[PDB]
Amino acid sequence: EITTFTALTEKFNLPPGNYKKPKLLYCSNGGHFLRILPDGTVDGTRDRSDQHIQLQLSAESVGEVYIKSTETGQYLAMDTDGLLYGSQTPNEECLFLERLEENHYNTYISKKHAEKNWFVGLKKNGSCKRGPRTHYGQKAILFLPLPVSSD
Amino acid sequence: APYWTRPERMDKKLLAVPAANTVRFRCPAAGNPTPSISWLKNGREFRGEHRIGGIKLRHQQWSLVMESVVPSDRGNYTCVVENKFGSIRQTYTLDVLERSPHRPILQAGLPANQTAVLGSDVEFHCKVYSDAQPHIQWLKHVEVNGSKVGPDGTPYVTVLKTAGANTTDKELEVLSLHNVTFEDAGEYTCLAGNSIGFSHHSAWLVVLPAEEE
Repeated sequence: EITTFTALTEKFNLPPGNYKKPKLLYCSNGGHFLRILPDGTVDGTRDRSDQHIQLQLSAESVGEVYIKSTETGQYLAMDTDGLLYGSQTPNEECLFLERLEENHYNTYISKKHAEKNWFVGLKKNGSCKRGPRTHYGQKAILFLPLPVSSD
Repeated sequence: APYWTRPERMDKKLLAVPAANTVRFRCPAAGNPTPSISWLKNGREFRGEHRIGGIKLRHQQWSLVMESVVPSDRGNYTCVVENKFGSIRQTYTLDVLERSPHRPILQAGLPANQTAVLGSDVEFHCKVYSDAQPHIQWLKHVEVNGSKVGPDGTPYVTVLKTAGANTTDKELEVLSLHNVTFEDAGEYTCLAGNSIGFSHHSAWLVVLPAEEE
């Protein structure tokens, strides 16, 4: 049975603090990497180089999390209309509820509008989806984290 | 001369997917005569069993169906349509993840019981793998007027300030006490919360004067 050093001498066999590092937020619908455009609008993209797909998440409480960019510092959010933008300040408008769906895909629900079930999906072409537009079940809302670079 | 009967549906090569879930890579073509379909992994002949679970591609449907995928499969897959009059080819980059739908997993022994002199300043650590966004907290097993355990059967504690910042290890989760009077001698807990239930460890600290034996 092969194996190596490191994990053989390790004291933990999982990447420590791996939730602190940033990642990309794929989207089961298209092939895009959620993007919070410098200006502030959000959308899709396949450009594995897009300097605005490197998201840095965090949770001030269980389940609730902030989605953020490693380039600017835009606290992605959803407006009363169902529009995903990118607040500059952390505010109730930018708190999402994260959940690992049986299809092992995560889904974000605009905590604030939770009651209405508005997700952070992405319309096929790769454009942001209007809150109300989302439906629990469409690939649009099924995001799947990804490492910054390939391997 | 071969051509993609379905071009429009062929700009999606990025296929990030969860483990053990069948994958189907295809790229329809045609021509005069029927062109061949060549495959390969990472960039070199993908055997019809080139890996565990083996494959089962329908060289007729211009597909490459793989089941129960594994991260070890993640590899830009390319199709090659070669014909006497032309040869076209497009590549799909596959990936495979293995989600950890659990609570935060915390390396053992951490935090670990330790000792210190009064006015000594200490730290306590915490490794935590945790796919799902964890929400790490540091408790202090305080004792409400009399007993350490309240009517909830669960211990009395208090969330702790945070004592400093990130600094040290961007991979660990330290809690830094400072003047540590013979008052921080209680028990400290690292409570790693998570969308999927809570996980947690604990440890003790003991502080003494300045001589000994």
